[PDB]
Amino acid sequence: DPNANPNVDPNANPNVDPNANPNVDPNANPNANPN
Amino acid sequence: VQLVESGGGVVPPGRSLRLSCATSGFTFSNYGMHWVRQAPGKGLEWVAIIWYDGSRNFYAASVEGRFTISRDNSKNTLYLQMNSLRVEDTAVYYCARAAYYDTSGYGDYWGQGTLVTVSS
Amino acid sequence: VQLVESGGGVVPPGRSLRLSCATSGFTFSNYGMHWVRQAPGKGLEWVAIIWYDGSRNFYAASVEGRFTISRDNSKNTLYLQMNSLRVEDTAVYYCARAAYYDTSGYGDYWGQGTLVTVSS
Amino acid sequence: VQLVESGGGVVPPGRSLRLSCATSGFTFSNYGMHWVRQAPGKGLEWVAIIWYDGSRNFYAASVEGRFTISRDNSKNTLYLQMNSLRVEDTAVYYCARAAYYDTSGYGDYWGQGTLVTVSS
Amino acid sequence: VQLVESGGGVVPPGRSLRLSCATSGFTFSNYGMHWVRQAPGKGLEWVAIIWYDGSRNFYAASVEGRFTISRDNSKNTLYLQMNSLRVEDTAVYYCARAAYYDTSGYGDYWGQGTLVTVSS
Amino acid sequence: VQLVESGGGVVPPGRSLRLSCATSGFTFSNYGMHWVRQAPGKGLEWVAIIWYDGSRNFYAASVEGRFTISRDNSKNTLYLQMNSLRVEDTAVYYCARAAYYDTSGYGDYWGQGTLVTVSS
Amino acid sequence: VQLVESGGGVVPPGRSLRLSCATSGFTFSNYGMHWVRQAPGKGLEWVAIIWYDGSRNFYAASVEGRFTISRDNSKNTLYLQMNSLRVEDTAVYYCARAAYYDTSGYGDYWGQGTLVTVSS
Amino acid sequence: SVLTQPPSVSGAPGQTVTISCTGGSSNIGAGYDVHWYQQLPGTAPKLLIYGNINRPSGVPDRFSGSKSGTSASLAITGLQAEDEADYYCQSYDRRLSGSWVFGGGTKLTVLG
Amino acid sequence: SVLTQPPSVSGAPGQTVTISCTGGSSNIGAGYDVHWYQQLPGTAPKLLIYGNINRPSGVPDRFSGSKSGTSASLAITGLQAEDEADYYCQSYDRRLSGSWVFGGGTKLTVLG
Amino acid sequence: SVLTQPPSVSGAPGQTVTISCTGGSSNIGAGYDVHWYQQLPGTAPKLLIYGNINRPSGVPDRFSGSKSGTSASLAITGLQAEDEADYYCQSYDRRLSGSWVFGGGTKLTVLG
Amino acid sequence: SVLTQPPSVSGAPGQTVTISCTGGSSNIGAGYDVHWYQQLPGTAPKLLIYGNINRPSGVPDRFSGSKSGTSASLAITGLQAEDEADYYCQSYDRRLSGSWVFGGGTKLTVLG
Amino acid sequence: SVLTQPPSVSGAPGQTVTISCTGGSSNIGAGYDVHWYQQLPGTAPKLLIYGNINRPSGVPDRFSGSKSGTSASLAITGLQAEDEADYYCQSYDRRLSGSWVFGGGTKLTVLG
Amino acid sequence: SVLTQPPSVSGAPGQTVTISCTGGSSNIGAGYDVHWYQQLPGTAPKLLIYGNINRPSGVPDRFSGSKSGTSASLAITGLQAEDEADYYCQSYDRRLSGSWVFGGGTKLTVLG
Amino acid sequence: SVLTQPPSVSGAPGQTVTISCTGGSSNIGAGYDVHWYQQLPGTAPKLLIYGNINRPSGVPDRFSGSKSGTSASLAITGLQAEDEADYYCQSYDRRLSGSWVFGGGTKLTVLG
Repeated sequence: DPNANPNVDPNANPNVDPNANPNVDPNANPNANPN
Repeated sequence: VQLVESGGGVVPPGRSLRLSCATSGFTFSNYGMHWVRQAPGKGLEWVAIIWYDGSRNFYAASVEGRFTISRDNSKNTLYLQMNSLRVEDTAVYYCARAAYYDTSGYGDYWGQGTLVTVSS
Repeated sequence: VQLVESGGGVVPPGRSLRLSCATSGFTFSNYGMHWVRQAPGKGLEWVAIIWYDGSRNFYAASVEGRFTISRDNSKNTLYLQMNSLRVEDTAVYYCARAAYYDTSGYGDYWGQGTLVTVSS
Repeated sequence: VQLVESGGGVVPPGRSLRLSCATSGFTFSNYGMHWVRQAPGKGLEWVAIIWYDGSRNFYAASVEGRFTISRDNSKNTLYLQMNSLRVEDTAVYYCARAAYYDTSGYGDYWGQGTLVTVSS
Repeated sequence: VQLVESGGGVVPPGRSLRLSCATSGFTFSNYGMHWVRQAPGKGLEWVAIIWYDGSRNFYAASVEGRFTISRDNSKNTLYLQMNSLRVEDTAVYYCARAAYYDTSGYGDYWGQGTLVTVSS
Repeated sequence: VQLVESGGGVVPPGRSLRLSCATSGFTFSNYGMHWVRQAPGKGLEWVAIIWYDGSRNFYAASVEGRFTISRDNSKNTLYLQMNSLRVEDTAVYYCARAAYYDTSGYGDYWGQGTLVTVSS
Repeated sequence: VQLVESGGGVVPPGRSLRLSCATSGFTFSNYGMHWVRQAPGKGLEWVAIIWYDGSRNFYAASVEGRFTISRDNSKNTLYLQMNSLRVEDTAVYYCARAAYYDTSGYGDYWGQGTLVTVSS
Repeated sequence: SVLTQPPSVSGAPGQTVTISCTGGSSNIGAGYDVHWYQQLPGTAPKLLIYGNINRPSGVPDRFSGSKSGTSASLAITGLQAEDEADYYCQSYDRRLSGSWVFGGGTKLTVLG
Repeated sequence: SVLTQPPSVSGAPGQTVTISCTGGSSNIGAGYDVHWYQQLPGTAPKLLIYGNINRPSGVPDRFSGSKSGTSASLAITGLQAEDEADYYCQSYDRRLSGSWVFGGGTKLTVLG
Repeated sequence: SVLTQPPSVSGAPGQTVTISCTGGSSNIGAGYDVHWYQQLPGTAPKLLIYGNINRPSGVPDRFSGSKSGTSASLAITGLQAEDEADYYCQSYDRRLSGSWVFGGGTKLTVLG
Repeated sequence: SVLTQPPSVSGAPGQTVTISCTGGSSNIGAGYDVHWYQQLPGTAPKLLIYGNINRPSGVPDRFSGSKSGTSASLAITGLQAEDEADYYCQSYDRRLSGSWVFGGGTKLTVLG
Repeated sequence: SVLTQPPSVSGAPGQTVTISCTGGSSNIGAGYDVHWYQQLPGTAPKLLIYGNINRPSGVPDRFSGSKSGTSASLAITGLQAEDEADYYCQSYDRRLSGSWVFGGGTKLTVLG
Repeated sequence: SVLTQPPSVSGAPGQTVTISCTGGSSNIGAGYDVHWYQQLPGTAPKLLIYGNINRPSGVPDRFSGSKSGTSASLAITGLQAEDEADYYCQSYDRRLSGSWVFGGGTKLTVLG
Repeated sequence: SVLTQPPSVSGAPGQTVTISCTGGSSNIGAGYDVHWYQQLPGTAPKLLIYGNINRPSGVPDRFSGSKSGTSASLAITGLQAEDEADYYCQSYDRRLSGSWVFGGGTKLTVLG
């Protein structure tokens, strides 16, 4: 969009989000981290 | 997946009461948990949620500030501590295992609940 | 939901003043907070917002760069740091808990306010 | 990298059987491990994963609550404890070394597997 | 800070060879160490790391299972034991002292290097 | 609590000098110790730390390998042995008692220091 | 298990006073001991600990350097030597037998206590 | 009561009955998946349908769901006497702070 | 002073009085929701109406609101002496950096 | 005093009362076990609860308790006249040099 | 079996054949990387392709693949008798509790 | 210098002055606690503030401070002639091998 | 080699020559800090740049660099005959098991 | 009764019967080695298993066992009539003053 309205917008809901998977996500590197 | 509840009974208004949901058959620490309640003769009302690691807690507006939800992962147990019980809090409380589908979540396994009555 | 303002007083111009609000009755870390103010004889003016985790900070253009908003979740406390106070900054400052409806938001709970006067 | 399974055999339903996978050629303690199974005529079914430090375990819904996964780093060995065997658990079980790419993971090295038959 | 490689030379493939670095000028026991190598005419390749207390070791994929890294804190000495040397292992081997910046690490002090040749 | 320092003076560059801090009023064997220095006209530079049981030592990069920190619990004394003194090492040296708060530490009690001058 | 305080009384400030507990009913040489005190009208304050073999001693910040804790296993007796008593040291002093649970400890057996008054 | 449900539905064994669940732009037409629960007179609610159309292996294919706009639905075919129960829909209302919202609940009476 | 409000409104006890709130394409006709707050003489503004028509359970159903185009309003029916207060509307102005904008406020006097 | 306790609690015989103990990230929420002591007016404190939930065989099951987050609590059921006593909590504070820290202490008055 | 594959494919030596997987918004169109495994009649699966296009050094440039939308694919060029095998997709379905999901599996027959 | 402090600050007796200490993501915004020391012209430094807000019992409530983001601050109220001193901040830089890092110090001059 | 460097760069003494290092989403665009090493014809690599912009006190202020997106670069100004050397970039690739990864190195030729 | 054991287990000759032993973080998951003893009705216990998996030369290979997490177990295969006996587990509880703790003990009944 050549004329998108730039910047960070106000007018959003600033109150965490009680609609998310509360379970452990079994999709992460299970290996030791060499860093 | 078995969910077992205990702790109901009757107390005068203003008193506190603690409920406990014991679990077995699954890894407790990998799941979040929910409490809902059903006043006699009424439908279902969501009460609270706790994340698998205790990092988040949410409460229904009607109980927020009076109820506390917590976990003891080492004993596979979910707790609900109700302070300042009111007459309106009379209900069968049930625990449930959190599940999530895509854009919204759901409970899959349910306990049998216990009855909490609030009356002099 | 109780919000308590503290920190008003009289400020020689050019000096700073730090305001804060203590909260109880809800989980502080789950909500965003707002500051608003009302100069004597004037209507309401929005001053600043801070997100539940500090990820965003927005300010009214009339105070941006002079005022800073911050939080300490472990103390259930909201802070407003006002530097280089001007006469025009005289107002009762209030805290409110952020809320949101659909296409726009609102505050639901309010405190009582505290007065900051900037004068020689 | 050599992965070797052991412990298959024929067990009546309701009884238990314990499998293990001996490893060599790599540092066992730096990697997570997986078990998968293949029913004798079907494709592959994921069964379980254990983290490199033993802190997390996840199970397929079809075996959760009946199977346990564990490791002994000092013996470079991965174990799978199967309780309450059902006829449906007949399969070749294989161990594999966990690997991870970007948004999802994979197994890179595989063992040969061992056969577990559950039957009267 | 001196890091001094020793133990290079030429061996038939299939033979073992042991390299080491003596260090001085810093507290050896407070830092992790790295080995890197450079085949003639080629760029640099990371080979292995050992943690300050010897608790963790990581190896390049091309050498894991053949090379062992170790250290003796009381002698201020870092060792690399190579088994089954292959022709492809011909390189100058270097010691480097581990350092870490923010999101990634680096070596700061380097030794002089020593040449290991594998040939029949 | 009282920390008393002695051992400064003036030496030619390249020379060694041993400083010490005698302590009283507290159990020396239960606390770690620090040395810091302040070149005339300059701010404070951390120099070294020794653990309560002597198991760990850390040094500022500017002095590691030249300075040694040590202690003798039976005489309640902290020592600093400086080798290869440079002109740049001219400073008032101070001992301090280690203290630790939460995510970082601090010194609480301080000696009065001694002056070390390194010059032709 | 009996712990019996002795040696209390009253002194002008600046003087010394020595307390002790005779013990019986348990193996004194296998347990660490604590002293605590309670000023009239006040709550409890921890004063000092001595390890079962005398290897470690720790003191409350407000008394370290003035008080000494010691023991003589051959007489089954615990001692507390107080020098430079201040008015502020007026309190009932008690012995307690060290016990330890998991992440923190506790006293299980307590004595009867004795009163030390410091006054001019 | 967030999601609107009729208080009662009925039909004879062998007939088809439906239970509706109507929301609005904040809860069903919002794109949030709708779930259904079944409660028998002396038990804890059972998951009947999840993900609008999917169901647990413990549910016979007599039950199915649907979603269109703000209207969600549960149909029961081959109605049996055994289906007498309270059926509830569930979604997430983006205007509320809670994880789940429930509908009023519909009691299904089988006309034996 | 983003949304326009009359400086004053009044009426006899029992009567209906209204407070308008007029904006433009940037803040009412903009699709944003209008909210109302009531301030008593020596305290903080309190939420009266939200979501154009909704209200906290602590509000008597004597108050209501509505909107159309760039217009919005608050009506009080059955006006009581205790309704004397400063009423403010609130919205979000698409052209401004702040989360909230307020109207100028209206002072309601009950002619008791 | 680093653990916070109310200075006083009370109730009639037959009542249930609780005594709180609140700390922070250095001494309760820190993973340190909380202990409780009972002091009667003319003697030394007696261990009442240890290990957050356990108790000496000399303590009747009228006294019990638990710990969560930064708040620990002693519950007394079947309050008797004999329960008048000072109750103290105890933990370890990682910011201090001492092995034990105590709360202020709470006096329990039984309203006979 | 959340990844659908044809049960069987075939062709003569020297020809080009393809094997493919079809997923959906939860597994392939979800941005999760697709992997492929090869199983010969009397052995364990061998990693053939990882990361949608990468492959172990033990795999000849005969095999290649892709990812587009919810589709994934394995192409085999220069088909040999030795390619008779079972090929499988693997990915991660965000709606399930398991780390890996597999497709049904496709058998490739070479018409020697 | 690791932490940035202004080289000088001043004011008349009775005034309030502040001394800043600015770090970054590795030292203050990193969650490390900030400490302050006071050095009088002919002696060793004295701990003034520890733990960002706490202070030794030997320090009057004239000195206080705070930490926010990467900026720490020492506030001195009721400035006296006797406060002329060098004030230093201290923290821990996770990028360096040393236990402590210091700012360059600020000299406070009281304009008698 | 997961980082790409040109094999050779050059320029006349006095000119500015830059050496690029291009990675991808797993290493540079992933936020891992980029480091540079200099190797002279018969010795070990020497740390030249660390932390993307910082350098050891033994490095002339002729060398500097930057990081942006997946790109990184070393700029050498005031090119001297003594700068003939091999320069290497180093980072960390989250897809690999090793702590460090290197580019192939760039040889800088000074056209004396 | 520190370690938990079933009071009774059984099986017919030739069958496999196992005896569990469960502790906690104080005595099995604590890293303490688990030992087993066999007691016949008219004598003293005999060491059966030591070091979790090892056994005396006086024990036939019919008895074996292992330890994992907080669980431990004795397996008897090829059950004989002679195996009717009491089996006990033993460990060390870090919270207690005694060197050894025992489980309740399990009686093995052979269904002859």
